[PDB]
Amino acid sequence: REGKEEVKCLTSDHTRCLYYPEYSNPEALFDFGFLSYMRNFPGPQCIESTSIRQQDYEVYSIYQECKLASKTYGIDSVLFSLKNFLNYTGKPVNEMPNARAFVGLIDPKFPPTYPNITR
Amino acid sequence: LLNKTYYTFSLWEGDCNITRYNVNETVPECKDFPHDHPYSCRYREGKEEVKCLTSDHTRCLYYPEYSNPEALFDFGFLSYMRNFPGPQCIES
Amino acid sequence: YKTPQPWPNEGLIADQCPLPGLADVSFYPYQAIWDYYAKIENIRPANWTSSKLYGKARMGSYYIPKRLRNINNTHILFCSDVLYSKWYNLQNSILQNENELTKRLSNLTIGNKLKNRALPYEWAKGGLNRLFRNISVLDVCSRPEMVL
Ligand SMILES: *[C@@H]1O[C@H](CO)[C@@H](O[C@@H]2O[C@H](CO)[C@@H](O[C@@H]3O[C@H](CO[C@H]4O[C@H](CO)[C@@H](O)[C@H](O)[C@@H]4O)[C@@H](O)[C@H](O[C@H]4O[C@H](CO)[C@@H](O)[C@H](O)[C@@H]4O)[C@@H]3O)[C@H](O)[C@H]2NC(C)=O)[C@H](O)[C@H]1NC(C)=O
Ligand SMILES: *[C@@H]1O[C@H](CO)[C@@H](O[C@@H]2O[C@H](CO)[C@@H](O)[C@H](O)[C@H]2NC(C)=O)[C@H](O)[C@H]1NC(C)=O
Ligand SMILES: *[C@@H]1O[C@H](CO)[C@@H](O)[C@H](O)[C@H]1NC(C)=O
Ligand SMILES: *[C@@H]1O[C@H](CO)[C@@H](O)[C@H](O)[C@H]1NC(C)=O
Ligand SMILES: *[C@@H]1O[C@H](CO)[C@@H](O)[C@H](O)[C@H]1NC(C)=O
Ligand SMILES: *[C@@H]1O[C@H](CO)[C@@H](O)[C@H](O)[C@H]1NC(C)=O
Repeated sequence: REGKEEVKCLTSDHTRCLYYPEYSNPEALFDFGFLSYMRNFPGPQCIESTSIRQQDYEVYSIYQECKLASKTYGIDSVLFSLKNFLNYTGKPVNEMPNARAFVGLIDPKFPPTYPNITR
Repeated sequence: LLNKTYYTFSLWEGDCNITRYNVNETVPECKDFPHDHPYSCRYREGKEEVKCLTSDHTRCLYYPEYSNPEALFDFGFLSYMRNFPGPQCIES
Repeated sequence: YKTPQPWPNEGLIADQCPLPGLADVSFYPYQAIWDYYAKIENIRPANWTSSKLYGKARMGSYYIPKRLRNINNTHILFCSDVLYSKWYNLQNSILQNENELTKRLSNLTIGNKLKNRALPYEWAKGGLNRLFRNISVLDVCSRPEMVL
């Protein structure tokens, strides 16, 4: 803890001015948290628990949906409809990197309507 | 081979009439209390010296005229970006 | 979800992720959470405050954009492999993993919905981590979306 938020600018040019932050910025010790987690050395530890959500969840699998739905409406129509459903948010999800492939929707209909596309 | 004009950007002591104690007067930016990177507003040390007390003259000790702060090898590059205030000497 | 419940806070206070060093190049391997990090600037324009742009989150912490927290969102999807349990060893051949996943996704599923037997017990009662695994605390610096 070090003083209040400060802005100091004694120069005539106001484009560039000095800023003193409220808290310290020890960028030199950038490995504090990772080494602190392994309990290599003793030190302060602060843990607080906060609740955000309640009740149970439900999860559906699209692979089983493909297998089951392809039996009674063919394969082209089901694949096309599920691709359209998977590209709801305006960006494809499969193209997204695996480590960051998370996105939500606003009231979609599942399963979608399968068109009777003739071959 | 192509400059028609020569400029110098150095932090060595004795340039631009800058000493190790006049910095407060030289730079308005560090006029405020330093309370900041260690390189912010931060030498000359004796004459050239050769000291060799050992009998073998093949290897002998050398004391340079100026300091050699090889530990801080990123001073100039960080100084150019104006990350922190400090001495600046330019001559044309 | 059973009912909408988005992220209430404006700034994530997590220090398990190593911060970028003094050097321009990162000595440590890249961490994803740096995409939501507020950079400290030694030179600032006139009347610059975090309340104007960066909200109430204190500088040096992580700020969460507005699109990642919506009252009106109701469904989440993810086509990822990172949630799989201990029985999805990567060193094993792709054929073995495919066969095992195909075998597992038939016993566990009824219709098209997953039985509670597979989901983690934290998500719903009666879980046993048959298909998915738990979420660790170190799994926050490379997958911020999942934890958020
Ligand atoms: C080979 O040739 C090239 C081309 O000439 C050289 O590159 C030039 O190098 C010089 C030396 O650094 C540069 O000149 C510097 O410009 C700085 C910026 O000045 C701007 O500041 C105001 C306010 O922001 C702007 O509005 C305006 O556009 C100015 O251009 C100056 O800050 C430098 O010092 C000046 O200020 C100090 C006080 O802080 C005074 O003491 C100095 O005397 C000086 O007035 C400096 O002048 C220049 O920009 C470079 N480019 C060009 C195109 O000229 C190479 O360096 C050279 N190679 C060598 C010498 O090895
Ligand atoms: C995943 O989390 C669950 C609970 O969230 C863990 O189940 C607990 O396991 C310990 C011992 O391993 C028991 O003492 C608890 O009673 C269990 N909690 C229950 C039954 O609700 C489970 O061990 C975790 N698995 C891993 C691999 O971390
Ligand atoms: C995904 O949807 C977007 C709508 O924003 C569209 O522009 C794009 O072409 C679609 N991609 C497909 C259908 O592969
Ligand atoms: C210091 O200033 C004087 C006059 O102001 C000048 O003659 C002299 O060259 C300067 N010293 C240096 C190292 O530039
Ligand atoms: C969220 O949904 C509500 C529903 O009425 C809507 O008014 C609002 O504009 C939506 N916000 C966004 C960002 O889509
Ligand atoms: C499913 O797995 C359980 C144990 O996990 C096993 O007892 C059972 O025979 C398997 N098959 C069915 C159809 O339940």
